[PDB]
Amino acid sequence: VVGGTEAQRNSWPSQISLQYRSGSSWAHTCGGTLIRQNWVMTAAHCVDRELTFRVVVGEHNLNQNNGTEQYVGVQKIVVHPYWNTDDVAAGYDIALLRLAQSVTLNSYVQLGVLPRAGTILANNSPCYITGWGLTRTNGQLAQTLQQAYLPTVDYAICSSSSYWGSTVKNSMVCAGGDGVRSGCQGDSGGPLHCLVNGQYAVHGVTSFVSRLGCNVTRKPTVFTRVSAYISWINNVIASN
Ligand code: NA
Repeated sequence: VVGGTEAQRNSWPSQISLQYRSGSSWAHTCGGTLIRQNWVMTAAHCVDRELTFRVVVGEHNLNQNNGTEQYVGVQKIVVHPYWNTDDVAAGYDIALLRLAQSVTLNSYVQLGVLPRAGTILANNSPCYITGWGLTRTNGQLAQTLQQAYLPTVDYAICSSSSYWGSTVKNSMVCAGGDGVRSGCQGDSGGPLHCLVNGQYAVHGVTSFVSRLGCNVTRKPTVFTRVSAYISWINNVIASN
């Protein structure tokens, strides 16, 4: 997250860190959202590589013991069947991870609530992106979980020529684009939390930013629109 602030450690208890085994250690690669005690929602592109993955819930500082973490292996990966790694702009950038164990819920570990199917945010709706991704274009991962306020940019604007044009689809949500605050590498897969009727819900799964940089004016961060995938999510969970 470029232009973020440190999150309070109990603000975003559905946020997870998706990590891969790297030699004798683990490395953060993506975010995700805990949606059941044994299921995480992330981006498909985050699990393209043939790596050994784990999820960390209750994480705040990637580099220090928080005293709240639970570490769990990923047992099964279900990528959306229409995902094409050659074509992030086509959409379908969503995957579900079944965890090897069910995590225990507490103030640091909670299920993300998802929007009702079909919900579309009004332009300029209030949302926060969260994650441990790069804090500058071509920078380094955050240590501590970051948040940035990224109001939505509706489809009509986002898909206009000076924004993303044809690359953004109605199955996506755009947010930000002010040139200061954005998602960045390492935030992919994590949530966009939007305040609706008094309650934050996870409306987006971070999918992509510009190839020209993270915080680029009129290139808002692009998210998979969770409300387009409710039936898919429920079908996967019911059949696994
Ligand atoms: Na930690």
